[PDB]
Amino acid sequence: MTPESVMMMGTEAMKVALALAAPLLLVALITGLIISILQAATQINEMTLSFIPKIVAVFIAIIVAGPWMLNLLLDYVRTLFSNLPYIIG
Amino acid sequence: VTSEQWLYWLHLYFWPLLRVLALISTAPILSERAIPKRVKLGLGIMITLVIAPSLPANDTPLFSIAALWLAMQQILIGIALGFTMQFAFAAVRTAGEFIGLQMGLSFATFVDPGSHLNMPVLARIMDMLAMLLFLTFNGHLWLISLLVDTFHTLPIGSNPVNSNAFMALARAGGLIFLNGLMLALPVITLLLTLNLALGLLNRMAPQLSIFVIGFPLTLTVGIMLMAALMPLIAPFCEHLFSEIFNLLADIVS
Amino acid sequence: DRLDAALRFQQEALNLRAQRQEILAANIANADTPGYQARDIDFASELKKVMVRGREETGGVALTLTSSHHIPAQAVSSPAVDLLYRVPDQPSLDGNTVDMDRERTQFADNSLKYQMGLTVLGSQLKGMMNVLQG
Amino acid sequence: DRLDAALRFQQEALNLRAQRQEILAANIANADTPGYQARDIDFASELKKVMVGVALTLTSSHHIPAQAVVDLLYRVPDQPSLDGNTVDMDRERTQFADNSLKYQMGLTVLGSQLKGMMNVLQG
Amino acid sequence: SWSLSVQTLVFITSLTFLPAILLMMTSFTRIIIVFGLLRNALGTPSAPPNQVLLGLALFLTFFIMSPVIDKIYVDAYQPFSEQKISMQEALDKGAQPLRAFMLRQTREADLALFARLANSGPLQGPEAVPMRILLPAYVTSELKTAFQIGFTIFIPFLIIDLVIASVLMALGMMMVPPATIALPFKLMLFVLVDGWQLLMGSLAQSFYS
Amino acid sequence: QSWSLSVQTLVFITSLTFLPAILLMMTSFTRIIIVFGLLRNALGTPSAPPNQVLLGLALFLTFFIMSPVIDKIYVDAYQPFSEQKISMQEALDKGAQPLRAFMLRQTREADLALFARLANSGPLQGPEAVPMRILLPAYVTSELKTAFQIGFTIFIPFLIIDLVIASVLMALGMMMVPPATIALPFKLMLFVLVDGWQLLMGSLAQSF
Amino acid sequence: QSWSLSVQTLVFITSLTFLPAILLMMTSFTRIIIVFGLLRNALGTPSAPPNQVLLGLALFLTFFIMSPVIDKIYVDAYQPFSEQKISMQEALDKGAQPLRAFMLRQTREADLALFARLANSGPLQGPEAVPMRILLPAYVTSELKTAFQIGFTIFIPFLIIDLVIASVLMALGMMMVPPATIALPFKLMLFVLVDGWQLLMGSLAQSF
Amino acid sequence: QSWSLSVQTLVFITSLTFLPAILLMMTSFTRIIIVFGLLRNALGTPSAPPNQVLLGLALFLTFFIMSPVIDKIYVDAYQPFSEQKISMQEALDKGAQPLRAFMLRQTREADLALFARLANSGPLQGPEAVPMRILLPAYVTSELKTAFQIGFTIFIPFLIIDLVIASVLMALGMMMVPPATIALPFKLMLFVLVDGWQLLMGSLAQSFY
Amino acid sequence: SWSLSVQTLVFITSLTFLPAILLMMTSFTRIIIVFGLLRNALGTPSAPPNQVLLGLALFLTFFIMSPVIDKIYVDAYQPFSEQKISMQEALDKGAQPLRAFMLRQTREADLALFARLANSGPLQGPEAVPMRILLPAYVTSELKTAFQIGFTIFIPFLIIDLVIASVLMALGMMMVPPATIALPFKLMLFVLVDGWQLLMGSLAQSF
Amino acid sequence: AIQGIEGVISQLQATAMAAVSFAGQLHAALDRISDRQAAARVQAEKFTLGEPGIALNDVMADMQKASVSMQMGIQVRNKLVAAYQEVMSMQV
Amino acid sequence: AIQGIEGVISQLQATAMAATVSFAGQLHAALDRISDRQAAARVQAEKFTLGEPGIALNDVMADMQKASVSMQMGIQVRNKLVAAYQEVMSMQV
Amino acid sequence: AIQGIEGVISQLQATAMAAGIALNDVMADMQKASVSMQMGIQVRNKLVAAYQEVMSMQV
Repeated sequence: MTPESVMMMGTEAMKVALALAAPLLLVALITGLIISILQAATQINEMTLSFIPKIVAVFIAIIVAGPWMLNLLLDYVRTLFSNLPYIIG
Repeated sequence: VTSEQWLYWLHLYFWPLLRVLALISTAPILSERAIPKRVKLGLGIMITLVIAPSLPANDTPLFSIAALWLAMQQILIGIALGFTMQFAFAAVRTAGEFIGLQMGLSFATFVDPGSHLNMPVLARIMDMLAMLLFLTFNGHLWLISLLVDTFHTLPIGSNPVNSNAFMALARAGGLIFLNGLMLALPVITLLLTLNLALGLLNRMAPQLSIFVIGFPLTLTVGIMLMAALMPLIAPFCEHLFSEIFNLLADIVS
Repeated sequence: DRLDAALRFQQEALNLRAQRQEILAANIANADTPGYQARDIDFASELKKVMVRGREETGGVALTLTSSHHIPAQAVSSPAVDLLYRVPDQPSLDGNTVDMDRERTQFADNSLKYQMGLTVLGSQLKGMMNVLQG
Repeated sequence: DRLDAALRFQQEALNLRAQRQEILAANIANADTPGYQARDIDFASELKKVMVGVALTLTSSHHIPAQAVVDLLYRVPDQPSLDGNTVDMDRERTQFADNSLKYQMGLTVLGSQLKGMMNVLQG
Repeated sequence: SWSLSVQTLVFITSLTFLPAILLMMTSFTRIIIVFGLLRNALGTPSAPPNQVLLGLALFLTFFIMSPVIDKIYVDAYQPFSEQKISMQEALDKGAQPLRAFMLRQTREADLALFARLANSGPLQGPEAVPMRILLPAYVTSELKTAFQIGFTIFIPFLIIDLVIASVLMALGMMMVPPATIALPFKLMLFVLVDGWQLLMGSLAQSFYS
Repeated sequence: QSWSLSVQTLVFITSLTFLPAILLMMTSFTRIIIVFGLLRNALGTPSAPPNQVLLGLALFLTFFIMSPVIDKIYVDAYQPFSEQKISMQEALDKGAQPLRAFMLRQTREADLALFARLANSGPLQGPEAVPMRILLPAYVTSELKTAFQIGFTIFIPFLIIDLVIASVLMALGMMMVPPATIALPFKLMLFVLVDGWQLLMGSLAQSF
Repeated sequence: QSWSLSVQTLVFITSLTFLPAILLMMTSFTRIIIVFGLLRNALGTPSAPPNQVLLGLALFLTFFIMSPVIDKIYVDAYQPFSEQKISMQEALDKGAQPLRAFMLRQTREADLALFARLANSGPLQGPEAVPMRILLPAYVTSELKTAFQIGFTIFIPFLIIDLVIASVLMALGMMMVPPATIALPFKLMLFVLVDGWQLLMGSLAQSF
Repeated sequence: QSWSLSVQTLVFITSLTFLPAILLMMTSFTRIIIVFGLLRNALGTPSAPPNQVLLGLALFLTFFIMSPVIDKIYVDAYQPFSEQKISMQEALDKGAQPLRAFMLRQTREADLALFARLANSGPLQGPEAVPMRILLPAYVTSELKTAFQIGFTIFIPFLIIDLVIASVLMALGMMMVPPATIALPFKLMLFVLVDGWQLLMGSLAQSFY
Repeated sequence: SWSLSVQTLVFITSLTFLPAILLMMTSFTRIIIVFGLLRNALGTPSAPPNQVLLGLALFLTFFIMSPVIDKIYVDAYQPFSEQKISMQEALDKGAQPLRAFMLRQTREADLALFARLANSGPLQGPEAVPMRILLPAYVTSELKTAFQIGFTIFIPFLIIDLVIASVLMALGMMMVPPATIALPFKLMLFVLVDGWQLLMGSLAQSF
Repeated sequence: AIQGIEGVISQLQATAMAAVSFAGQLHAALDRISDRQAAARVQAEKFTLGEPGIALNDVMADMQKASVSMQMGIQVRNKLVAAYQEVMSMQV
Repeated sequence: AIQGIEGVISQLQATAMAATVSFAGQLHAALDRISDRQAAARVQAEKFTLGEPGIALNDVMADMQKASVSMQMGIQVRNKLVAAYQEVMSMQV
Repeated sequence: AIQGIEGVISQLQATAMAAGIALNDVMADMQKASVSMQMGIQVRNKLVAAYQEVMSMQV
């Protein structure tokens, strides 16, 4: 009820969002950086060949860590809906 | 006996109802479409039932241009109060949308302005957070109390009016921008530095950077930055509400 | 103001019809009382008079009731109409001029004219709800 | 039912008036019977008695429900007849006319009450 | 007591205000506001059709207001029907359990504000609060509680859209709408975590707590 | 014991007011209409088939699905009531049985358990002890959940097409094009080459 | 057997109530309306022709297409009824046949089989005896499928134009130039030059 | 032969409902608003003047365009109606002729031929004998085609500006600069200096002649 | 003076056209278009909500109509009570200040075009322009004025965007999009100079 | 209640320091109409009882007046309900 | 029934242990009250037409009018309830 | 009032510059009040509809 509780609500929610999005974004960033440094080493420059492995890497990311995200988000929503009638004002 | 003078009761219960309902239809949270219309009408009716008997009853007939002037006055007062209150949420929405646009979340606006493709999701997040904070600080009760109080300052009866006062509400349009800049400032600046950092990377081997490495990094950095910046809005939320409230108190009179 | 002024003529005519019928009923009630001159009012002149200057009463004063336990009481009250005497038709030994044919003809005529006033006023009020309704 | 309590008094008065009407007409019809005593009822006392029962209990469907199933005062004679008949024409004719009038009045009152209860509901 | 005609007239007239009692004196407002907000959240403004949500809200309100209705019936309707309590006293007797139910769920701040707006004297205990103060205080408290519940409801459905947009933006697909992708995932979430049982139980507890 | 004919007429003509409510809450109309709206959202165009056509088609589908229940009601309640062999109340009680069975067969256990918890129900026992006022909201909740389960998996192929087209377009280089604009004709092609309408009706019917 | 006059006018007014449903689910209005909406979406102009203009055009096209069926109904059914030659029941039965034939001409056998199998209808010998309750949903489904086919096919030339302009812009290095702004005037020019409106209406009429 | 007063009132009030349909399918309005719907797209601002401003401006322009037709209808048909020298049926027959001529002069022959063939009409001796059922949809079709022609022609100078600005931006190596935002103010410049609105309305009015 | 019921009918009917009066007769279109163009200038099409812009334009319109409202009050509101003039002579007398304002804000070319569109040859004087010719001409003049003000607003933001892009290109960066960098600088320039208050002051001065 | 009497003395102290409604009017009108009807009914029952002094003229006139008062109450209720329905129909 | 007697003994056990309003039940009770009032008046008219002694015409008419008043009560309550339900169900969430 | 007499003299300066209850009454005032209330409701509805049409704009 108190504004401290509200702002905590937003923080924990958006940290959950950060945890959900961090693996995919970080995998894409690492793949892009690796392809870019390889291009710099080989002196190859086409703006389209960096887009190819990124999709494959990010799609594999759901294969490997997808169940973890799905279990984390469901637990968050379940706990939020269960604690809903105790943060009422 | 068995009089029950109806015109007296109607004139006593009408104009306060007009002002209360005019505030209701525009005041934030009390004007959200999710409330059924009958609930809003009943709240206005009950508030008027509580308030009106204490006020001096007016005797101007409903079939006169004076009644039209009175109705216009009540509508103006109600919409002015509600809109001045709404300005703070407008400012919060502006700050959130700008943080989100510096995230690169909606890049299609820079190339196709107003092209039916825009999602200010951060703006919505902080808008609903601001609504929750406003609910916590009981701002709506204050709004109702000030709606009641503006009578003593400005009675139902037609009273003369001023000018630059309207400018004040219009000049409040500056606040939406001015306060929005500060909220952002605590994050956009660092994001700016990040973009500057990306520039240093592009000053190296040409191409092979930006649109491939900049976007995910800046998205994650914006996310964690403003996630850490979330505790900061609440003092600024109270500052915004106080600014709107004392501006209203000073200018309505 | 405008609506009050537009409906004021027929309303006042209907009130005067009611008072005239009260007077005629009083004449009919006292039809066998010895020494009672029949009373009646000139409807048109009194209607114009009430039109120009608002309705007034002889007395109609009453005890004031500031508290909630004061006993309410009102003294005699009557309209400000001029009660004129009807010309008798034929003499009578008891000494009343209430001729029953005249009384019952005026009663029926006043009845129909009051119903006419009700019809006109109701038509006007519907003629207005028709506009307002939407 | 509350509706019965409102209309109980007038219904009982109407029924008592009908019964006393029958008794008075029986007195008129038997005027010539030698040895016949003129009988009547005291309307007020009997109305008190009627205004001032246990349906047997039905356990199932086959069980049969309970099956349902005034005091006459002699008139004081006025003239002594030789055949023992105490019926007086004038007294009972006046009583008969009065009872007819009161029966009509009771019908009027009961109809007015029912019509009021109706116009309350109509709409 | 009143005549039977007057009692019938009053009963028929009072039968008119049933929607007003349902909306301004009952648990209906919070449930309907929460349902509207949730429908706004999932991105399907016409999904459970208004009639389906209205029927569900009516059944929920009937299940929630059961003890109050029972107390009214045992204390007011039963003596009135048995000609033990007059018609003008059954209303006063039955307005008390509803008043108590409205009080418990109301808030001090609203009560203080509407005690000040009426220029009434000090209210040392809750037993001195009339209905003219409790009615709008209860209404405002219910509105605020419903909006709080809906606004904490809204957060996950916007979180999903945020992460969807960020993931789409990582790969450079800047011209893909995020709402169209997020809607099936929001439906999947609301299916997985017992979307309705948890919400139903949370609302019911929110009343009985 | 039987009601008077005036009472029967009053009750019969009053009950017709709940016909839309019965059709929506108690029958298969809700699930079909929700699935159709979700499919319209998934097609990429929000109002291609007018609401009127979808509503009529959903009504016909609901009638065809519920025809066995209607036949059972007619055999059990309508026919023996119209021949003046049973009373109105007993006819309604007898006719509530096949509809109760239909509602139970599609009811989630958790929904029924929760709504029995909220109604203070204690020793329930046989599946034939659930009252109508408890069974109905549980059926509505189960129908909403099932409709959402169907919709979110109806969404899948169109998301696949959208993602494939966007990925191909951006990887090829044309990143300034709107992928949805090019994708909509392909969504229509997929829907017409699979026989999406016929297969969707088959799936909706076989969901019961 | 002939209905009394009051029953006849009750039936007439109740049937007049169902007019939009008959127009949408028994005539060619739905297919034309769907194709018009898809075409409007295809030009990149979501609100250029107002809805009322397109609705009026679809209504007039439907009237012209259904003129032979209306003439058959008038000559065979309505005219004898208006001259008191036949009753209302047999007039309606005779008027059903031409409309039924028209709807059967434009339905797909697979959808008819689906709705027959779903409704548990017994084997039906030939098209002569197919209930209207079976034919109407099948005809609606076939109309939906045909409308989607026509719209998807229509979507092709504008897709060609968009792709060619996007490629021309991209091969010049113009990386941040959106192709919609350049494509919309050329879409309008293409539709104007081929006499698009009259050609598309003629194609819709010829398909019926 | 004249209709009764009740039937005349019924027909008049019933025909009053078709006012938007008559305005769209029989007057100039369809060509105007559609062009506006495209012009706001050419300027790069879909917001543009508000929708109601454009609609009312189109309404005023339509009234000015149909002033001669309205005057001819008022003189030939409605004046004898008010002065009792004609019936309602004859007035309806006579007043439509100037409007039919106005519709025919802007009707392309191909569309008219298409709708004849589609109605299986017999050999029409001359324009004067063309049925309204054939003239109405053909007029609407020709109206749509003409509006699209005008809109595409309007789309030209703004395309010129966009192409020039994009070429200038790319020739300087400023490849990452979106030219739409830069070229929008110059489109506003072009519409202001040339007096775009007045010129466009004059062109539309002259086009109808 | 005609019937009271007809007066009520006419009054409630004329109440419907209130958005038409606000848009076509007052200046509301000008402020709303200026706000839309300014929002398009900063690069954020949803930063202030449409509701807030509409309300700000409404308040600005109320102030800038306050002199005309006062003239209406003097010529129509007051004498309608003293009954020196009423009904006809007054409604038109009260509308006269609107005519003066719209003549002031209307260009001559639009009026000339709309006159030759109505074959009104003998329109010689400038205070007897009919409403049918005055209204659409006034609306077109307002559109032109709003577009000019929008371009004037556009100039500094376009300059800032161009400067940012030029410095990015000169510094060696060829891939960094200049919009992301230039957006916060656009905002800090807009706030620091206090763009909003001067904009409203100029709009009030713009009449 | 003991606390209720405490509250009464508190309100008396409030009055010391300091030194009807539409629903009330409607309740008063209903009570007046019901009292008139009950008086007419009681007089009618007394006349039917046979008690001396009660005249049929007065009974019939009082029943007439009671009927008129009931009809007045019915009309007031009808209008009042119509006005309430009109107010609740207002769109906010 | 055997199961019916099982249910009887179960309800007896319930009474032993013991030693809930219903709107549908209340409506059923009210409809029963109206229907038995009408049936009682009808049967009284039946017996009075058949000529059975003990039945009075005024009682017949009074009972018929009482039944009419009861049915009007029911009709008005039906109207109010249906109007309230329709207005509640015509609302949008 | 003293201020009331001030207002009277002000209006004089302005002139210088310029140079029991029956059913009949109960029902009539009852109807007049109903009419005035309906008029107020309709006028407010028109004003609210105009305001919502203005605010539902698109800028």
